[PDB]
Amino acid sequence: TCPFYKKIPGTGFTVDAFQYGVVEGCTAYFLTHFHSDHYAGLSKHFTFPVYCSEITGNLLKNKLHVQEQYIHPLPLDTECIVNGVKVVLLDANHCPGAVMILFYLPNGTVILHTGDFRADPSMERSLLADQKVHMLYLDTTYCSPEYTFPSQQEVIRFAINTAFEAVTLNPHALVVCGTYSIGKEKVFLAIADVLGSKVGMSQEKYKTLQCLNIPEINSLITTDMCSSLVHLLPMMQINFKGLQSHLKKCGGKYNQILAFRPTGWTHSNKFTRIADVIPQTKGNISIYGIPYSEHSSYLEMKRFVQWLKPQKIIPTVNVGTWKSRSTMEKYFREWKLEAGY
Ligand code: NI
Repeated sequence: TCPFYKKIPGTGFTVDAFQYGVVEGCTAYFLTHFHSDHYAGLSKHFTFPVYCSEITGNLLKNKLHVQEQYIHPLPLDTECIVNGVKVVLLDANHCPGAVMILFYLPNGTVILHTGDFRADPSMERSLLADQKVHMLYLDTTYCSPEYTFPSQQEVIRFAINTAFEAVTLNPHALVVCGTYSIGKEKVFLAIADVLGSKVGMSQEKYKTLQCLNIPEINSLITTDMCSSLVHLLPMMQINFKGLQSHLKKCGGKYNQILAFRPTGWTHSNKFTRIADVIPQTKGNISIYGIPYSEHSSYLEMKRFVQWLKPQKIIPTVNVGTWKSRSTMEKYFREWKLEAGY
């Protein structure tokens, strides 16, 4: 059955709750972003109102064939009324189209649901600054102090310099980037830009990218793999066997692959600096695991919550084990005592 942390009290609303059948007494289903653990259950047969961003609405219409009449896109940073309740969508700094949702309950309670987010100080200057939040439904994916990672900017710098050096030393090297969902587009777009290439990809992936309102996208992407030296492949194919195979398919146009796997976190972060990352190499194939995250680090998440000062926190991630739940609760208490709320 639908867990309590997907229900918004004092409303008929649920968040990211599409895999439970008909939720009893739900009058509107909100979708924070187009990732499969969150949309799981939607299709052309869904007949209840879905509230989301424009971008997420483009993906629902074109990738899952949800019918237009049940898609209710909302503009960002705008007070809107949904079944008699004021709501605002804010940018979550996650993947394209991902939002946080502010609910203003008729009784005066104010609820923020972060969906998935990467907290940023820029959030401290949105419509969040304007009123108090009583309950926070928090993306706790990396809510433990071992999770440190670099900025997105530092990671992209590393990738661009790496790719540019390699191809300039060997103009017959191919660059490959892995993907399994939307998000992380900067990785492959930034590399293609420095190399003067388009990114080549499957028709299905090109279709997905065309739903995202990215400026000048027709100029950065293509389905002609032959004309491209940056190729996008499914994440599963980013291994020595899948890459050797791919290289065969290029018909002696290339003699070396440099591949990138943008992971969330990996334990080399506790020790290693971004400056100090090295690939795994086999023959003429090298694979770089880079820590490009679209979720908050522990320190980013802590700063956000200590700024917001919510009266109650409801975690939405890592809730399935008692040891996880109890450890998170302990962090929340520390943060509250250190900050004085
Ligand atoms: Ni996500």
